[PDB]
Amino acid sequence: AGFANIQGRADLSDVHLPDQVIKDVLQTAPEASVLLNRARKVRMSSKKTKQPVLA
Amino acid sequence: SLPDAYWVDGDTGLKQTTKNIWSNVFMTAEELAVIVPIPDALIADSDLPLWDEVK
Repeated sequence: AGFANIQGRADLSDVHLPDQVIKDVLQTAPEASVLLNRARKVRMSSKKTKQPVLA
Repeated sequence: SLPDAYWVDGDTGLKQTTKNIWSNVFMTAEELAVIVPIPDALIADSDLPLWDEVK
């Protein structure tokens, strides 16, 4: 009754006015390990490995 | 047990009574078992096929 009536957000259900969700996590892009990028890499095939060196 | 038999004391001697008996013999199943534990490191690093060696 009267003229003041208007639909508010408090008048609608949580299924009428759902929040959007963003599936990407806000994260600092991961820096790699120093040694796993910088050092020389070899495949080992036992608990110990041995190599020749000049003396 | 086995049934006995008897000599009769002449004509109109009084005959005797006898019986046999049965019993039971049993066999019981018993269990023997063991567990062989080994680390994942030794299975990975070992030259020989270690589960097939122990079986």
